[PDB]
Amino acid sequence: DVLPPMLTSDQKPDVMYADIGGMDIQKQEVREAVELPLTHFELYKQIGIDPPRGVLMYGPPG
Amino acid sequence: DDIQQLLKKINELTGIKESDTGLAPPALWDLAADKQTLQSEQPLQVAR
Amino acid sequence: LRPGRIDRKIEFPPPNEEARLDILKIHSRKMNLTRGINLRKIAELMPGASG
Amino acid sequence: TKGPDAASKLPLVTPHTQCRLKLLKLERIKDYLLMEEEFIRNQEQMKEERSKVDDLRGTPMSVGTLEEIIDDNHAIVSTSVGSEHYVSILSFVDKDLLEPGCSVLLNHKVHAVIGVLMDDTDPLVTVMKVEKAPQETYADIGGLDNQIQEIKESVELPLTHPEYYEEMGIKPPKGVILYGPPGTGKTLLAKAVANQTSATFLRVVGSELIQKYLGDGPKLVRELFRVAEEHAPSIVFIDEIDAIGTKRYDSNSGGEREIQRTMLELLNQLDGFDSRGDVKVIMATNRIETLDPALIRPGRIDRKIEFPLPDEKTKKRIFQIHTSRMTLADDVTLDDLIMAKDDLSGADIKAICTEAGLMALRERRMKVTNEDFKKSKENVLYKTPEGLYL
Amino acid sequence: EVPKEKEKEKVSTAVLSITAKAKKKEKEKEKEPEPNFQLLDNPARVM
Amino acid sequence: LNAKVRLLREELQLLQEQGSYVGEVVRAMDKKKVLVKVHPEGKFVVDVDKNIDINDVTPNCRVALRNDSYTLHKILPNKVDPLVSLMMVEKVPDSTYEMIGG
Ligand SMILES: Nc1ncnc2c1ncn2[C@@H]1O[C@H](COP(=O)(O)OP(=O)(O)OP(=O)(O)O)[C@@H](O)[C@H]1O
Ligand SMILES: [Mg+2]
Repeated sequence: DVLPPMLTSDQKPDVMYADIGGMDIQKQEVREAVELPLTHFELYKQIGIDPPRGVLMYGPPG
Repeated sequence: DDIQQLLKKINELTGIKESDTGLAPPALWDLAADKQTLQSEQPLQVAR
Repeated sequence: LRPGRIDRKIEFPPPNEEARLDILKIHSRKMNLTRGINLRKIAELMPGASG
Repeated sequence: TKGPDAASKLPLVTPHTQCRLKLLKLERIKDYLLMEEEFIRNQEQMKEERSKVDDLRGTPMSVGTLEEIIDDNHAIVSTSVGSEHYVSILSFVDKDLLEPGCSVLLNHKVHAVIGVLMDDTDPLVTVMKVEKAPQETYADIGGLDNQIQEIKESVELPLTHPEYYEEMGIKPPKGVILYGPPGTGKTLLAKAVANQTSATFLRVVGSELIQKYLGDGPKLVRELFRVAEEHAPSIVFIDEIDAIGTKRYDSNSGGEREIQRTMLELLNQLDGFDSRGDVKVIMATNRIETLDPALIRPGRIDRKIEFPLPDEKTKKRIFQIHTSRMTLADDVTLDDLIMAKDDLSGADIKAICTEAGLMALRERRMKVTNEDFKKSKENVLYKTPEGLYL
Repeated sequence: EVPKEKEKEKVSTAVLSITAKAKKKEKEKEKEPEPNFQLLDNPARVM
Repeated sequence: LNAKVRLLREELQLLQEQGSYVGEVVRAMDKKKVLVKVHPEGKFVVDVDKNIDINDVTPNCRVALRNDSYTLHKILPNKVDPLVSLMMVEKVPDSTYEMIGG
C-alpha cells in the first residue's frame, strides 16, 4: 500500500478584500504577483513572462 | 592501464584473511559436546 | 581559495554594454515586441545593471 | 602488539621522461605481476572432523562483550540489547584470549562462548587506516631540505638506525607539527613519509574526532591510538588539528565542552599517566597561534616545523619539479617568476604550471612559452599603504 | 568407453611480452565407404 | 490465458516468502563469512550463500540477510545519510548555454 500522507494553512483566514479599505494599488500589485499566476497563467504565457514569485511590502509600523 | 587492472584483479583473487575467530589448537577440544547445546542458555546476570 | 583546492577563480562582472543587449534579447525572445523597440537603447538606459 | 602493517607498493621505474627504457621497465613490472597472478591461479586451481565441528558451531554467530569470566567452562557474556547472560564455554576456544571488554562471539540459539573475535576495530578507524602507497616520494618536495631532514630524524631514523640513540641513552622525538601558510608542503612531507616508511600510516582529520553521540569522541580517539599502538610501530597523521585544537575556554555550550573533552583525551593519549609505545604523531595546521599549549607542549609535540613561503632557491627548484614533465620551449627562462618577490606558494607554482599548459592548449599548442607563463601567473594569482614607510 | 580422467592442466604461459619473441627466435634458429548390407544371423535383431 | 494464470500463481507463491533484514557489512572476514551489523540490534557473522562472490562484499556495504538463517543473499544499493542521498540531481535543470550572454 501507499498511504496518502499539515502544519500551516489550515486555519482558514477570515479577513476579506471588502474588509481591507483603500490600498487599491497595493492590492493590485500583490494580486498580480500572488493570485493571477495561479488563476490565469495564460495571460502570462501570452506576454511570455516569468511570473514574479516574490514581493516585498514597505511601510510604517502599521 | 592493464597493470592497474591486474592490480585490481590480483586484489580480487586474494586480500581476504581467515582471521582469528578464537579457534583452538587440537588435543584440548571436546567431541560429543552436545551435553552443551543440550543444557545451556541461562539468561541470568539480569537477575537482581 | 588556495590554488590547490580552488584552482580557478572566475569573476562575473555586471554585464557591460551590449552584454546587457545580449541579456535583453535572451529574456525578450519569448515576448511580443513592436517594430520599433530598440533593445540597444534599453541597454544604454540601463547602466551598471546586473543580469 | 600484532606488528607493523605498512602498505604494499610496487617498485618505481626510475625514468619519468617518456622513454623506451620506461616502457621496458614497466613491462618488467607487468611480466612479474602476470607471473604472480599465474602462480596464484595455477596452484589454487590446478593444485572433516573440524568441518563437522564448525558445522555444529552456530552458523549466524552473534557478538557479545564478555564480562566477569567465571569457572572454567561457564563465562558471562552480554548482548547488544543491554542484557547479559551466564553462558557456557565450548572446547573450541583457545582460552586465555578472553578478557573483560573483549568482543566475544556467541551462538545464536545456545548463547555460549564460541569465539573471541580478537580483531574488532571500529569502522571509523579501519577506514582511516592507510593501505595504499601514494606516489609522492621525497623527490617532488622541492627544497624544504631542512624540514625533510628534521622529519626524517623524527620518523625514519629510529626505525632504520636504532643504534645512534641507544648509543647515548637519548630517546627519539615522539611528535612533530607541520605548521604554516596555505600551501607549503605540509601534506607532501606526510605523503612522502607514508611512501618511504615501512611502518603503518594512519590518516586522521580533526573534523573526524568530533562525534555526534556525547562521549563518543573521547572513545574514537582512544580507539585510534589503541589501534596505532597495537597494530604497529606506526605513524599517526592528524591533518588540520586546528579543527579541534583551539585553546580551551570556559565555554557555555555543550558542543564546545565535548570538543574540549576530545582534546583532553587526545592529550591523555599523547602523554598520559601510563606510557606511549612506538607511535609517532605528525600534526598539521595553518595557524599555530590558535592552539592549546597542552598539545603544543614539548612532551607530546617534540618538534615544530615551520613551512615558510619558500624562498627564491626553493621556488626555483619547485618550478623545476612541476615543469620537468612538460614540453618546454627553449625561449622560456624560469627566472621571471623567481626574481619577483610576490608571495608564491608551492601550490601556487603548481597552479601556474597547470594554467600555463592550459593557455598553450587554447593557443592550439602542446609546449609552454614565456608569454603563456606570464598569462598563467597573471590569471592565477588571487590577491602597507604607499609612502607610509620610506 | 571409460572416461579417461584427464590430467589437471594449468593455464597458458601468458604473454610476458617476449615469450613470442623467444619462440620466434628458437624457431628461426631451428630453421572407406560403409557397406549396403548386413547379413544378419538367424536370430536377427530386426528393428 | 495459461501464461497470465501461471504468472499470477508464481507471483503469489514467491510473495508469500518471508522478507530479509538489511544491514551493513563491517568487514568481509574470510570467504563466505561476513561480519555484518543489522540495525538496530548488534552485529552477527553470516553464512554467505553461493550466488554472489565474496569480493563484491566490500566493507561498508548494505547486505540483505535471510530473515531465517541470517544468510546473506544480495548486495543492496550501498547508500547512507538520506540527508545527502536526497541531494544528487535527478532532474536536469532547463537552463541552456543559449540562455546566458556576455
Ligand atoms: N615543496 C613542494 N614541492 C612540490 N609541490 C609542493 C611543495 N610544497 C607544496 N606543494 C604542493 O602542495 C600541494 C598539496 O598541498 P600542501 O601539502 O602544500 O598543503 P598544506 O596547506 O601544507 O596542507 P593541508 O593539505 O593540510 O591543507 C601539492 O599540490 C603540491 O603541489
Ligand atoms: Mg598539504
